[PDB]
Amino acid sequence: GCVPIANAGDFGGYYCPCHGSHYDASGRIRKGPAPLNLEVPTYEFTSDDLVIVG
Amino acid sequence: WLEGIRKWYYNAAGFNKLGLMRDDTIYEDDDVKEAIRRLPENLYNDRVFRIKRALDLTMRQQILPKEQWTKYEEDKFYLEPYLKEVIRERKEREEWAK
Amino acid sequence: MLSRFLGPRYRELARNWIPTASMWGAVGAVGLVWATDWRLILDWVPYINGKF
Amino acid sequence: SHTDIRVPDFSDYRRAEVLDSTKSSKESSDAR
Amino acid sequence: LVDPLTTVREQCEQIEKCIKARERLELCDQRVSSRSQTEEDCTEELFDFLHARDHCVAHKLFNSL
Amino acid sequence: TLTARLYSLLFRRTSTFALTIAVGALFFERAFDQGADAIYEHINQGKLWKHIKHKY
Amino acid sequence: ELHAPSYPWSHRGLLSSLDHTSIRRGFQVYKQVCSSCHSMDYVAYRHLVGVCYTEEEAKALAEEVEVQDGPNEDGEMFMRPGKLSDYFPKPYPNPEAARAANNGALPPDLSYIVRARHGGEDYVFSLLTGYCEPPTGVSLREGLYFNPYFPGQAIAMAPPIYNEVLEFDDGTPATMSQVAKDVCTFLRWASEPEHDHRKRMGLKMLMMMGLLLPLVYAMKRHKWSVLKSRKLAYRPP
Amino acid sequence: REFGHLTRMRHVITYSLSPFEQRAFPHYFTKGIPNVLRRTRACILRVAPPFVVFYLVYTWGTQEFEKSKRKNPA
Amino acid sequence: MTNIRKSHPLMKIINNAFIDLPAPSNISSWWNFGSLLGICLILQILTGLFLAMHYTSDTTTAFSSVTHICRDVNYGWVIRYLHANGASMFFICLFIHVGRGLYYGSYMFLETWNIGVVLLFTVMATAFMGYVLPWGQMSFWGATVITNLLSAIPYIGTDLVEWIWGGFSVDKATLTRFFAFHFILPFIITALAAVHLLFLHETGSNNPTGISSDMDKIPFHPYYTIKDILGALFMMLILLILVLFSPDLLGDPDNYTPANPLNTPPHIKPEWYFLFAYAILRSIPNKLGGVLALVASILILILMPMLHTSKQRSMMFRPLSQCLFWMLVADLITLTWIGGQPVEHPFIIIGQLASILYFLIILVLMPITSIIENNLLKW
Amino acid sequence: IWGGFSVDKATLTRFFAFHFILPFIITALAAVHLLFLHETGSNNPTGISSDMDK
Amino acid sequence: TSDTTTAFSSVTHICRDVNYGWVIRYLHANGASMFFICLFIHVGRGLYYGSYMF
Ligand code: HEM
Ligand code: HEM
Ligand code: HEM
Repeated sequence: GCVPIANAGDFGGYYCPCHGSHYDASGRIRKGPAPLNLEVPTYEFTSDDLVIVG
Repeated sequence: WLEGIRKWYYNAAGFNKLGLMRDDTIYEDDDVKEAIRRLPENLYNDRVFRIKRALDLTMRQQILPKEQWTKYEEDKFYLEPYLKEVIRERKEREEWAK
Repeated sequence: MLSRFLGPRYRELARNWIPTASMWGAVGAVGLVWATDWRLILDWVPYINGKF
Repeated sequence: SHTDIRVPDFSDYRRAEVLDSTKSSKESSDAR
Repeated sequence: LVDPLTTVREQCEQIEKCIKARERLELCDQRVSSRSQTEEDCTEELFDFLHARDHCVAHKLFNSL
Repeated sequence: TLTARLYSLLFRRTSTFALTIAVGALFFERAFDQGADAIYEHINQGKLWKHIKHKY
Repeated sequence: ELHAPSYPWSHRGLLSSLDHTSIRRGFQVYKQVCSSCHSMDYVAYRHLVGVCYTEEEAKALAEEVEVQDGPNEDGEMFMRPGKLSDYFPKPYPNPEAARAANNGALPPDLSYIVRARHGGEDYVFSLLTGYCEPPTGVSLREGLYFNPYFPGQAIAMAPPIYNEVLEFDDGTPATMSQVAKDVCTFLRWASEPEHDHRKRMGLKMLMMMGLLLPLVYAMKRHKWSVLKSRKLAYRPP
Repeated sequence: REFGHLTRMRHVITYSLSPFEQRAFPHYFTKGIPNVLRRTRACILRVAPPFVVFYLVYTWGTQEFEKSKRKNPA
Repeated sequence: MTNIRKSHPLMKIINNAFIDLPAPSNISSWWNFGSLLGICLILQILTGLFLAMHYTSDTTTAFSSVTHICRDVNYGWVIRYLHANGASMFFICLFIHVGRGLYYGSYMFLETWNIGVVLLFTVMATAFMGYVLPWGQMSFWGATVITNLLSAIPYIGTDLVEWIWGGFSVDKATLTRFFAFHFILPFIITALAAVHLLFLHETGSNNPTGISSDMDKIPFHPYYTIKDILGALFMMLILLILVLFSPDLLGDPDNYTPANPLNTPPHIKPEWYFLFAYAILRSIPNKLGGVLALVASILILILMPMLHTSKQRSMMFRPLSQCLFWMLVADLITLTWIGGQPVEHPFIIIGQLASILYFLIILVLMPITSIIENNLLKW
Repeated sequence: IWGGFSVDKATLTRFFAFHFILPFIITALAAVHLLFLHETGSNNPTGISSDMDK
Repeated sequence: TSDTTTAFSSVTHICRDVNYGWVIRYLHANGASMFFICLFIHVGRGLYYGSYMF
């Protein structure tokens, strides 16, 4: 729960302030053992309008 | 050499410390049961008392004195021929069943 | 369970019970298909596929 | 041959109240 | 007001485990500051020093509290 | 002996054996709790609420 | 990974109870330092009676707070003085306001904080007393503080305790380590409020086992002596 | 399977004492301690070596794992 | 006239099961753990039912209901931690009981051995579903990992995992149905234990010598009722030491944190009595191969009678197979330790060698070594 | 039995627990019931023993 | 769920949202009544034919 800086980012779009696991636009861990980046779930990617996601 | 390895394993198995013979310890399946049923009465009675005595010993968590331990050269394989015959009869019935 | 059951009489027993066994296997297959409404298979049955 | 049968000595296991063969064991029975 | 923990920490820092770890830490501090851009960090060295100091301090602190 | 007397008076009959056990259970609960509690409050003397309540 | 040392707590021993005066001073620390950002959802005022406060003292402590009370005849919610049956006040209406007030971090509930951490009150004591400067090569974002005992060694809580952070009613200097020890004792009670009873029951159980196990062993061996002294003879024809 | 019809047994005599005639812990130490030591020598080389191997493997794995979290100068 | 103990239809069954049952006169303390198991079962039914008098299986109240049980219910902390450490004692007794069966060849009782395998699986399912009920972090995420393991199953994995969940993830429906299954399952376990004893009494108990003991049977009642009572008192001592002196020894602090589906714990381990299997599954890189190994590590108990290649039943007179048995116990201990550890160097290669060794012992080394022992005895 | 001063939360949860467990006790009692019945077999509408016509 | 804030709601949820939940609910409710109908007829039979002599 070391909440990132949502929608900003020192590197990209977010960044892990508590840890070093900063985030890019693809919300990628920059440096840290967090087992993955921000989870990218099942969605209907065709457009930000037309995403069922779930 | 296997007098060595075999006598060593006989000592290390330690049923001789209970006064047991090797054939006293065979797992009793059906073939072994028939082998025991065919045993002559004196052999059957000796086997039953040896087994009862060893059960009593292990109930007290005890072993016999070393002078009473089954010596390896005197372990009599009293049940081998009876078992061999029972097994041969079973093999005969199965070779027929084919 | 290795070769006591390996013989001429046992191959005859196998052949005798193979049609019954295969019929029972078809029974199991049809029952499993019908119980689960397995469309994968059931989409092929002419009139039954109307349910889908 | 049944007269050849003797009970083994149980002295090692006996309570001290009954170690003597020459004594009534009733005189300790209640205590035991 | 003075805190027990300060004086206990100094006394326990006078421990040779602490004395060795402190200059290991100060050689890390002399490197990482000399090198202009690195990934180290002297957290491991400080962790050794603090492990030693805090073992001694946990032995002696509650007596004055 | 004492144990002969105890057996003759209280143990021989099962009803009297049981009555002795019941009375003994009552008195044992009382004495054992008293002793165990005193031990626990001596080990933890001054630390418990009871020891310090009388200041508040 | 900097693991906490083992401190010689008064309650560490097997039959050793908590010191209840430290529990009382630790409630004063929680209720004057921690509570502004931490909740204790599962501890109510009534729980402190017979432990570190009398019922009158605890009723006045509940009176010191205002708690929201349910709908009126008109259907409005109102504020009333607290009661013994009331649980400890929550500093934030929801987790999101808690995170908003604390730079994105939600400060945890402390009812189980000692139980929910590896190392327990040792960890909490070392965390509260362990704020140092960041080492060479370590840089933390603003609003983060280096603590070697916190996983990652970057904690969103500023050092809460310091010398004379509060005043103690019994007059103890409120040195930082004293305040930490008191609050850690209180947190141990808040996680496990059966600790003293559990250990008194353990003492009784150990005594009862030390009596019964020899006695049941004697019963087993009295019945078994028939088999264990038994003699066997073989008299074949 | 009930008592009275389990096996045929012959020529076996058993002698037993009342539990009220004998003790429940006779020679409990003077004989029990040598028996425990005998029963320990009898099995110790069959039981112990696997647990020695586990101790060594556990010790090595733990110290090695902790030797990987250490900074290697680089 | 009759003895109603022998003539009365109910008392006749009781008499033949625990009073006039002929039992071997030499069965050791290791034969106590049957009666411990049935006692543990009863204890789990007793405390759990009293927990179920206060517990609620809604995810908004489950963790709170348990805190209420331990904080405000009279002696509810006693009942709660008696239940948790009684689950741990159940598994200790089960492992010792199965180890005794392996060592002494008790698996040659086919029906009661196979029913025992069924019982092992059902106790495991009950304990697993019970541990989710407090709805702590470990409850939630252990349920998450263990249930999503079942997605490895070909063609029906996702459908069956979602059906078990009753939804897209582990959630409210899963917790409520896990409470229902956790309630019902121990009574099915009771029925299976009764069937188990019915199959055992067909032959009676095996003994440490592995030799049939019918010439030296003693009545169950005076001897093994008192011996089983002493064993039960010793078991109670250990259980109460756990409950009253280290309630949290065998548990995990993260289950004192309410379940957070957003945050996952740094370590997600089962309980200790699952770690040996969790190691084996984690040793295999393939998801489905890992699940198959985690299932085979307990299904392999069904193979022991077919793997028996010794002329003797028990291990009492076979030093080499005793060596292999203690290696097997050591390998299970190292699998438990590995399963309690992260998946990183060196625990990965250690877990792999241990997982290989477990199967290599049971399936290969033990049979070949029994054959070698057979020839050393010249049969 | 209430667990309190009236019928309330404690009563409801304990009633759920007792209601869950009791039918299994009923199952065991029905098994004992049938065990006792089979000692004689069934009665019949005439009330006369029917061993000659089983 | 046996909490007093959710029991009525949980039953409503069973009858409105659980797939075939109203079937199971009202099957249970009327199977209790069928159980008592059968029990009363069973005991009446016992009284009428003297089955209590067992
Ligand atoms: C629900 C849990 C279980 C209970 C209550 C239970 C109960 C019992 C009891 C009371 C006995 C007789 C006493 C004894 O010899 O220990 C027994 C024997 C046995 N049990 Fe279990 N058991 C359980 C689980 C298992 C398991 C998991 C296995 C192994 C797969 C198993 C296999 C056996 C065997 C083989 C015997 C006979 C042992 C022998 O006589 O040598 N049981 N069981
Ligand atoms: C086979 C026997 C049983 C086993 C092995 C078992 C196991 C467990 C375990 C491990 C837990 C989690 C304990 C914890 O919080 O750490 C648990 C919880 C629970 N069990 Fe069981 N259980 C059994 C029987 C029962 C029965 C029969 C009931 C109901 C009558 C029950 C009711 C509960 C309840 C209500 C909880 C939640 C309360 C709690 O977490 O302590 N259990 N069980
Ligand atoms: C749990 C509910 C019950 C079940 C499952 C049950 C089951 C049975 C069954 C299967 C039979 C044999 C078939 C028959 O004659 O009906 C039977 C017979 C009998 N039941 Fe019940 N029963 C129950 C309740 C009762 C009740 C409430 C009584 C009255 C006190 C009772 C007394 C009898 C009697 C006397 C017989 C023998 C009737 C005869 O043969 O004439 N049972 N029961």
